[PDB]
Amino acid sequence: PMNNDEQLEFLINYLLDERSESIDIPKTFSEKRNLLRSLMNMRHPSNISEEFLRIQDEFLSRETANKNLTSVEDISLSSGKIMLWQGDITTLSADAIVNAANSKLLGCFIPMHNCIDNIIHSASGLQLREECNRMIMLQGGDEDVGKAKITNAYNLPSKYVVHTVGPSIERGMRVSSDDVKKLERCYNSCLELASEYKLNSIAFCCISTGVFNFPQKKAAEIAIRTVKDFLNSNETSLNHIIFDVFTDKDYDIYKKLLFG
Ligand SMILES: [Zn+2]
Repeated sequence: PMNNDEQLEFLINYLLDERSESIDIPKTFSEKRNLLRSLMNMRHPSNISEEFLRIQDEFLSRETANKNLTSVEDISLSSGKIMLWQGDITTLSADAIVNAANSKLLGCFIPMHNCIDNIIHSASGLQLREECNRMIMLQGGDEDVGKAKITNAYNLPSKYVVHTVGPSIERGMRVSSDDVKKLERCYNSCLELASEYKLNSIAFCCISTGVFNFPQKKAAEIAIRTVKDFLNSNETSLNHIIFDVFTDKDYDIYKKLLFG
């Protein structure tokens, strides 16, 4: 019964066999780990060995348990039902985390790319892309901006992942009212679906910032307002909405707006 390094070798070797190739297995653990992520990032969704899945799960679950995990009650920075936390969303045991997805909803196919979509899929497992693929098959095509779908979170410490597609801003364009309205719809759709599943806590990433080029201050102002308007006007199971920010800049913006 394999150790941690044998599990990692096994997973890498299986994915390389599937491609009919062979690179030289890197030296350092962290090199091989990055090879695994790349291989996972690129795998188009399809039937896969259950032996692989079992080993993937032991491997990724153990990785999850060796991170420093955060529970919702550990977050000290809060205003009523709203919380603000700077940290890695794959280490937060909210009922649901929000994935800022794209319209194909299969995650990120670019190896090592450090968008949240990539990071979430990398830590969750290949099953997340598969579950997403099925919801695409069933609806008969691509996901529109401003909606929300819920999946299992697999080897993350959260129970569910909620996938939403935000608007993108053309380079050098000002944000328009259409753009704002779409981003409000992302937040609301997430909040409504979480309410319908009776979740207690949900964590948002900064939807549409980064790759989709939405300006960070305006995005925050919209995220905060939409969440607040939703809480002020619905009876909801939700008691904790967490704004999970990764950058120092996002932290400073949300902090000033919520507490400053
Ligand atoms: Zn990406």
